[PDB]
Amino acid sequence: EVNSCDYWRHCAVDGFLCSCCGGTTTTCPPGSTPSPISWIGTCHNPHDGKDYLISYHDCCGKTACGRCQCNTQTRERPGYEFFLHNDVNWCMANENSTFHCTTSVLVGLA
Amino acid sequence: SLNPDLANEDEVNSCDYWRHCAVDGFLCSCCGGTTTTCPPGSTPSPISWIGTCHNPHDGKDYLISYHDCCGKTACGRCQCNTQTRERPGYEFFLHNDVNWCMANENSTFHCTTSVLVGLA
Amino acid sequence: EVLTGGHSVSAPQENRIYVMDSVFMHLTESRVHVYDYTNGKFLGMVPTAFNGHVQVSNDGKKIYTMTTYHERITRGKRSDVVEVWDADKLTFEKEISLPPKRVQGLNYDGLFRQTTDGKFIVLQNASPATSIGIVDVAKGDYVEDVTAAAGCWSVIPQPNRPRSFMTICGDGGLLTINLGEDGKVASQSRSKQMFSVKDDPIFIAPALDKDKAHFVSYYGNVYSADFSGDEVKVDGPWSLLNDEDKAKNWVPGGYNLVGLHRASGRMYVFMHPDGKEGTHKFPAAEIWVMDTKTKQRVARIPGRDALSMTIDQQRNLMLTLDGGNVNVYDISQPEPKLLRTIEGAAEASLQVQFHPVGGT
Amino acid sequence: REVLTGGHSVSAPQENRIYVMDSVFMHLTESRVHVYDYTNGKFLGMVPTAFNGHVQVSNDGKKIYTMTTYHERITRGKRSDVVEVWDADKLTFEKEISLPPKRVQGLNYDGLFRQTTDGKFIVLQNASPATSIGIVDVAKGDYVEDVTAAAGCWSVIPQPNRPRSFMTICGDGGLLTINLGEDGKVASQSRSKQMFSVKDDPIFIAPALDKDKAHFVSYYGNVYSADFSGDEVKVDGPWSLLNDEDKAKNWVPGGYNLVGLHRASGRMYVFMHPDGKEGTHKFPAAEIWVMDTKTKQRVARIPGRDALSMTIDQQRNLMLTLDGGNVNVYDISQPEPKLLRTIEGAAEASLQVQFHPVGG
Ligand SMILES: *[NH2+]CCc1ccccc1
Ligand SMILES: *[NH2+]CCc1ccccc1
Repeated sequence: EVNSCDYWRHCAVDGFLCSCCGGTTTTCPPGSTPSPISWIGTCHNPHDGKDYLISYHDCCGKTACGRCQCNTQTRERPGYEFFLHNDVNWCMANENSTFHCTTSVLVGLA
Repeated sequence: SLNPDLANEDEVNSCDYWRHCAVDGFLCSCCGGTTTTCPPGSTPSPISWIGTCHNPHDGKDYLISYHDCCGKTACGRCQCNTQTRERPGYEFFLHNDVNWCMANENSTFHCTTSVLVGLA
Repeated sequence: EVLTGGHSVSAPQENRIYVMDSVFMHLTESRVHVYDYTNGKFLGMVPTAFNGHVQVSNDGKKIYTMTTYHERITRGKRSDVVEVWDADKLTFEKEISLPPKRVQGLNYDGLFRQTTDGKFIVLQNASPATSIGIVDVAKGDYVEDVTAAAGCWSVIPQPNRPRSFMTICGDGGLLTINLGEDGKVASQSRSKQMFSVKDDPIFIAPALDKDKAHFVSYYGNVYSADFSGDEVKVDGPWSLLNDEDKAKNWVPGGYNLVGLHRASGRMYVFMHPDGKEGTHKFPAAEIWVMDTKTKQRVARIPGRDALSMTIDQQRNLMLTLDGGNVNVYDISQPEPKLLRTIEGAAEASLQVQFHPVGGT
Repeated sequence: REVLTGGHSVSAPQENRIYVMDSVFMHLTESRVHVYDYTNGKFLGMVPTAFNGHVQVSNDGKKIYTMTTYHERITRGKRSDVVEVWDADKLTFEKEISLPPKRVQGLNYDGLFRQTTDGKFIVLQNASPATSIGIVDVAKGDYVEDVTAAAGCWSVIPQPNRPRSFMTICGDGGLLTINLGEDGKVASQSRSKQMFSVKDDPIFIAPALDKDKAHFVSYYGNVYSADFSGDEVKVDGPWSLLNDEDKAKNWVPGGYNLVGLHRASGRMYVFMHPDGKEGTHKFPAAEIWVMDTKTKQRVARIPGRDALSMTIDQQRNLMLTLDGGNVNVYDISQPEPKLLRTIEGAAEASLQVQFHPVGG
């Protein structure tokens, strides 16, 4: 269920799900580095009916994972609202900017 | 039969074209070059694997030099993996599982071709 | 026979198009594929490393790329660069060093542009703080950051001025920057608010005329910025949609999703039905053709799941691109006519561009 | 709240891990090793290997070694050929070892990148295009020897019954044995008598390797052997894999890493296809044949699933096969292999899969 693009948390993921790449939803695959910056989504939880803020951190410094590619765009906005925008590499500020996979980190209720 | 530039492109761009009989890679004639010209901005290899191919049109055997073009990333088009008379690395210059761009200024493999040398 | 190099592209410049293949699956080996649009022939390519961007010089002589290298790809020192390539030989000529913050992202036109006079390349930076970088092409130098554009995004050149451009800002207005002959900011101005960022966000892709630009919104509205005079005058919204359109929830979607045929004033836009939150990047069910003067739709044709387009003013053509295949349309009349499809032009491209012809 | 963390180790035990070397030939500058759990098909992680990487795991199971080529600007600039040492559990880079710029660039046959039985030295094939064998001292992180005696030979076959000995196949159809000293420099060497006719019955380079002997198959379905139970290698053959019925349908071997030996039983595994003729030596397997090397007779045959390469795990009695993209897991504890599972989409273009070592 977590490895599907329809999983409720993944509502603004543009990239490969880290949970398909040897990591988990909140852990980078071995040898890839978390981004200190991310785009943010607001996603609806179909179980408790509540909306939650999700931080879409990338894992960086390894070449593309290639598995579980998602391109979901719920509440995504262009680069003039930069931290809601997912057509940029949120690995951009890492020591190595190569994009590996994307995580879906639960921050809290909206 | 001996002049690919005069033939139908679809014929020369095919892996069953008679002179492509030990090609491992992307045919340069599908990559913006021709059978005997590297695509723009890619460099011929000074070395190659070699071998003979039979020409069914004129019934003769010909020596072919399988040069690569180098220094650009993979062309990706018209991939062939034909192995007529190809031999392992202990007969090194008949071997096509190595990158014949290996001694170029930039060894990145772009495409391959089949240069007619003469009668076998 | 003897294998030779040093050859030029086989078809003339006026036949050429540039398909920017991100190769997202292997994004470190992105490249530009050069095709002949008249017959679908592959003509050559330019390698562009990690997430390349590409444009052609306004004078048609050179190809400009923007990319990122590291000493060992996935580790080691970062080098962000503009490269200058010869258009006919598809050979590398010059590297221009950038600060290590060039935008890494999908290939929207407005991230990597040039002034109308072609003297400066104008590019988007993100560190993730945003600024606009200016490169002096002749000198081969990075001039400096336009930090006034912090909080804004993308570059819309003004085709009626030699070295002016606009950017879309978080306040829903446009910032205009005018460069001096050295590439530094000579003056700037901010428009009034054009669109509501919260209530009617626009797509960044302009439908660009000589002295104005049109933009479409997530909800099918149209906005404009007229820069014929001293200051940018903004207007909108007007709707792309009639009652029947609204009833089926038709909205735009795509990436480089609009174009303008300047001579006629026709605007081309990718659209799809059953619009709702999250559908703004859906492939086109249709292409709509709007008369921007009368504000009416004058044609609608099948979208072929296209996501990006580009227009050639000089030959009256439109290209569309679905990620892998390029469709060639004749747009000399209100209804576009499909000429051919070039299959397999890319593995993952959201941008195609013509080789410039004319344009002075 | 949640926090994204790094620094994690591979989630499955070493004993579950396999290494699929993905050349990604379509984009060969972004080759990589994919790490999988063979017990359930789960993807565990990966190691980037730039242009045409090669890979092996240290005999002690603690480290992954890669061999690759970089350039300063990928398609231009200075070349660096390297061996890298990576941690096996963290899949992190630890050390680069500089090589002379002549490491073999080619498809991933096992014998191009090997190590001594004691694990102290990496033994790699060079081609400039003149051939030699390079020796890397793992502890010192240095290239320490260049075996020019191996000119005109190809590939490395370690001797499992000696600490720092290996053989290579030479253009005379014999084998050159190299015994390294504890410094990694050649301590002694010997040359066998001719084993096979290079012209009349070429062998595949891939050994079916026992503790004290190696078997090789030929283009025409014959088997040759090299016995290294003593200091001088004794060579023999051919015997045919084929009976009369087999000959009537022109069965021959085909593939890349196409053979394997189960040491406890003496069973040799070979990919075979019918209708063999000149040019079919790299055809996918129609069948896998299981040969009793003691009796020199086939004992079983099963569907080949279009496989090209294989590897054997002695201690768990497993065989993996690989068709370029998918990995099949077989139990070979009994003479008939039993298919346990297929891992689909393990690679885009792989001709090599390897188990994590458990022997030490
Ligand atoms: N989370 C976004 C992944 C991405 C990487 C590179 C470019 C665009 C997007
Ligand atoms: N003709 C070249 C074949 C080849 C290229 C690169 C790598 C392996 C093989």
